[PDB]
Formats: sequence, structure tokens, C-alpha cells
Amino acid sequence: EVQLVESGGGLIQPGGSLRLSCAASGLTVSSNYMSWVRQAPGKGLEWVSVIYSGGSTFYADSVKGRFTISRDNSKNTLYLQMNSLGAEDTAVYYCARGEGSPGNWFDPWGQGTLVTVSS
Amino acid sequence: EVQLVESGGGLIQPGGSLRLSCAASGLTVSSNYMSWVRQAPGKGLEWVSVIYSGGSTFYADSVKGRFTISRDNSKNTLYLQMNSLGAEDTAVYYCARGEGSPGNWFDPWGQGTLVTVSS
Amino acid sequence: VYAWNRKRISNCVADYSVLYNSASFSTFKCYGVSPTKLNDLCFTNVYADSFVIRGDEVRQIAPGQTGNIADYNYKLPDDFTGCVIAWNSNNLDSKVGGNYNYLYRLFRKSNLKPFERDISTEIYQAGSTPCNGVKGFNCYFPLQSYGFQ
Amino acid sequence: DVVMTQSPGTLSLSPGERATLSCRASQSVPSSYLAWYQQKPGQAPRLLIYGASTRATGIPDRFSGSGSGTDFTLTISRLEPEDFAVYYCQHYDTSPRFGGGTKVDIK
Amino acid sequence: DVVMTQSPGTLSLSPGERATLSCRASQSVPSSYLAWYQQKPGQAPRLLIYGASTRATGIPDRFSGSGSGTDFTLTISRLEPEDFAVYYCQHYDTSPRFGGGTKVDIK
Amino acid sequence: PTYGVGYQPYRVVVLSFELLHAPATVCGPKKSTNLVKNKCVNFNFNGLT
Repeated sequence: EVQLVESGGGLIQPGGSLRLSCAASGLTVSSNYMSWVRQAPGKGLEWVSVIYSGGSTFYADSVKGRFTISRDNSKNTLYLQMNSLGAEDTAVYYCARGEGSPGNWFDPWGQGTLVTVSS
Repeated sequence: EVQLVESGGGLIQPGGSLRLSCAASGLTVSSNYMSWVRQAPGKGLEWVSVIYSGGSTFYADSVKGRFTISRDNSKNTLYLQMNSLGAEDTAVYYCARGEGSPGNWFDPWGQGTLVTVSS
Repeated sequence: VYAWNRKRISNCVADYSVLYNSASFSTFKCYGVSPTKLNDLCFTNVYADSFVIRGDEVRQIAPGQTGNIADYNYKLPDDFTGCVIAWNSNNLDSKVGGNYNYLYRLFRKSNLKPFERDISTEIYQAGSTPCNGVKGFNCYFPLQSYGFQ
Repeated sequence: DVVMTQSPGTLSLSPGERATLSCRASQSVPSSYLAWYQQKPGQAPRLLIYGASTRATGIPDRFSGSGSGTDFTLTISRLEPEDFAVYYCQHYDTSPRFGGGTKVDIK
Repeated sequence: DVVMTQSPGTLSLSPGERATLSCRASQSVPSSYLAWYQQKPGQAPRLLIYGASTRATGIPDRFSGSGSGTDFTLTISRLEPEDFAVYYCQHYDTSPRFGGGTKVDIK
Repeated sequence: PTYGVGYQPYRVVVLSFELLHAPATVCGPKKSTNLVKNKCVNFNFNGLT
């Protein structure tokens, strides 16, 4: 009964802000590595960011200074705040547990949510 | 193909806040004088505020301390944040390029947006 | 005002008392120093910045001021230490047909730094398309004339 | 700190006539600082004249502006039904100042 | 700072055949740091193999992984129509790195 | 042994210096010059200058 339900996608104007939410069931967000990975329309998978169980956060160079990962233990929900969104940020974002490293692989995956950056 | 499309008008309770947006096409908001001018129902035109290309802002005495003009170069959009709105603030607001001075006249004008302050 | 003149004064005795009682000044405001104390003070150098503006623009010549003259023609620092004197020159800088010799900067991408002089006459690009030195739509000459009468 | 007053409040002239709108200033205002704007019902104001004599781009030649000092005049020759609108005179001394407007009715 | 390249770009094999996907590394990468993920159309990626040889829970036995160093192989024996998907190889040196993907078409 | 330098083992030693409000017990190599006799010199013996 482990699920990751994503929300917060949709249309955002260039230069605007948005927040993607990822409610988790069957696992503790605050006690697991939680990663955001984005896939552009028709392109491959790109890891966006990760938050450790201890609170440390890391971001890909393509999103450093614009994205911020966070969590809410009470709601057991992962959050990704995106700012100064551009055309290249239009993509489907997935939240996953793990960091793709030995014993910490991306499992499970949410259904994803589409974000479109256009005027 | 120069246009100024206004949005954000509607109903606001007394003492509430609102933000009017003005998307510009054919001109650069950050590089032009951008003014907000309001017209009460059945009355004349009243200049509300202006923002210079350099960033300096000026406001009419009737709105000083309650209105704030700003812009977003990435979105090329002008913004007017109105706070503590009262009955006298109910009016149609237009965004225009220029300040009504020699060589800096109000041209062009947006279609305007109506703001109604009532309970 | 956009081409405000500056004179550097050094190695001389500055007689402020006679200076301030010579003509009738419609505006005389000092900041960081009193007019009468200057006779007791010594300085490394003095700068006399002279120009012509509108009467309503005289208020823009002071610390912490903003506006076309303050932002694009002549800017003073917030901690300015010195005096500003202004007097009407209608009998001197006005013509029957209009005195258009005096100009001021109207369009500029960014505000001037304190004591910065900008004499550029490049066509101001108010839109996305480049102007290439041709004034037209969204391409304006940066200077405007006063035409005093 | 110069107040502009427009006259008359309303004007009723048949099509093809000459319409005169006056904008008086308490103080002598330079001609280059005055402009005339037109606002038809349910539409945003449109710049008609700037500099008190220069016709804005795309404006019919029948609209003209003149005057100086404390009196400025907007003239609409060969008045047409589509000219039904409110005409405002605007200037700048320390901040934009708009006139009270002038209604132009057509008989 | 190790770049992974997947091959071939697209693969067309009839059902029941043996499908081979290659993931080459510019530098020798430990086997434990490589994984294979599957993504069917309109679905999120699913973990197929981890450690370059360990089959993920709930994955059919026909999917296998092998290889080491600078060459890793994902093998799909007895290919089925439902196997139509994109397969990615992923690893971690200083941050997650995903491959270019491999399309597996069925004739 | 055939892994990349990023995945190869690295031995790390961190030297930390605990300086408390107590008499010190560890000092670096004392720089001692050759002794000179029968000539006016600026001598220093165990901090006595």
C-alpha cells in the first residue's frame, strides 16, 4: 500500500513560481532520501534534487539557485518550490524515495505531474 | 502589434488587498515609463502612479502609502499592488507607457480593468 | 543639466561670506555643514557644479532625491556634504521665441551614480528591436529641450 | 501646481460643424507640456494631440490643436457621428494633471 | 564525473527473441553503482535491476543484468509485446546520472 | 584495483589541535641554531631571551 501522489502541476508564466507537492503513504518522508527527477517532453530523465533524512539538500546545477526542496513530517509530504521558471523547465516531475546509489535506489516512483512554462 | 493586456480586476472587500497585472507586447516594460491611471465610474481620469525605466517609483497623494508599483522584466509585466482599498478606489485602472510629459506621453493604453470595493 | 559643468577649486582662499551676500538666491540649502562655518574649515578640494534646470526641478537637487534630473542628469549622494544654491535666470536663459539650447536627459536604462555626468546622445531602445541609431517607434532621442520663455 | 479647466461641460453640434473645446490654465503653461486625449464610451483614452499642436499617429487630419499660455484649443472640423467621445486636456508640472473632460454630443 | 552512453537508440525485435541493451562508461564503474529502470509510455519509470545484476522485487525472471567496468548489459529473454518501453541505465559518482535511454520496439 | 580514481580507496588523516586553558603538552620542532661562544650574540634558551 505504498504510494506517492503528486500534485501542483499545471501552467505557469515565465519567471513565475510554483510548488509541487508529493504525499507519501507507506513510508516516512522525513526518514528517507527523497528525490525529484524531471523528464522533458520527449527527452530522457534528469535528476533535479534530493533531500536526505538528516535534512541536507542537494540540487542539480541546472536548477541551483532556483529550486528548493523541503518536507513536512506532520503531513508526510515532500515539496519542491520552483522559482524563475523558464521554457526548459517545462517537464514531468516525479518524486521518488532514494538517490540512485547502492542500497538507496529510486524506489518507488510517483505518477508524476506536468509543468508547462508558457505565456 | 503593440498591446497592453490588463488583468486582476474584480470584487474586493473594504480593507483588502489586490494586484493588477499588465502584460506588454511590442515594448519593454523595464525600459519605459509605465503609469497606472484610474477613472472612477462616471468621473474623469486620475493618474495613480508611475515607474521609471531606472526603477524609481512615484505615486499620487490619494494612493501614497497604500499602492506599490513594480515590474517583472522576465515576464515583461507591470504590476500594481493595492492595499487598504476603500470605496473611492472602485474604478477602472489602465496601464500606459509614458508619464504625460513632453516626449513621454501616455501611449499606448490598455483596455483597462474594473475594480469594485464592496462588502 | 545633462552636461552640467564642473570646476575644481584648490590652492586658494575661499571667501564664502562675500560669496553668499553677492546676489539674491531663491534657494540656499546646505547639508553636513553650515554656511557660516566654511570660513573656519579647510578642505583638500572644492567642486563647483553649475547647470540650469526647471524651477519645479530645483527640489530634485538634494540628498535622497529622485526624479528625471536626479536619476538621469545630476545625482547627489545621500551623505552629501556641501551646499546647493539656485536662482531664477528667466531674464538670462529665456528668449521670446523660446530658448531650446538647454537640454535634459529624459530616457536612460539606469539611474546615475552621484556626481556622474552622462553626455551620450545614443538613440534609446525602448523595445526589443534594435534602433541602430535610427529614431522612430520605440527609438527615442535621449535628450529633451526646455524651450524657456 | 497649475490647475487646468475644460469648457464647455457638454457640447451639442450637428455633423459637419466645427467643434471647439477650451482648456484654460491658471498660470502660463508651455505649449509643449499640453496634450489632448480622446475616450469613446466603453474604450480606453486615446492620444489625439501632443505638444498642444502635434497630431498623434493615425489621427484624422480634422482634429487640430492650438493655443498657448493660459488658453489651449482643440478643434474638430467637419464633425462626424463617430467623434462622440470625451476629450481631456492633460499636462505635467510636477505630476500628470488631467482636465475635467468635455462631452461632445451630436445633434 | 563518469558519462554513461546507451545503445542502440532504438531496437526492433519480434516477440520471443533475445533483446540486448548496452550501457558503456568512459571510466571503470563498480557494478554495485549501476541500475536499470523501465518506463512504459504514459507511466513513471520502474526499477528493473539494481547492482547491475540484482532483479528488483516483482520483476519477471526474463529480465537480467550483467557486466562490469566500462560495459553493462541488460538482457530481455523471450521478449513479449508488453515489454515495449524505454530502458535507462543510471549510476552515482557524485550525483545521479541517467543514460540516454533505449527504445525497444516489437515487430 | 581497476576502479576509477573516484571509486578507489583513499586513506584520510585529520590532525586537530585542541587548545584549552591548560598548560600545553605538544609543541612543534623547536628551531635551535648552532651554539656560538666568545662573541656578543642575541641568545635565547628555552624562551629566556
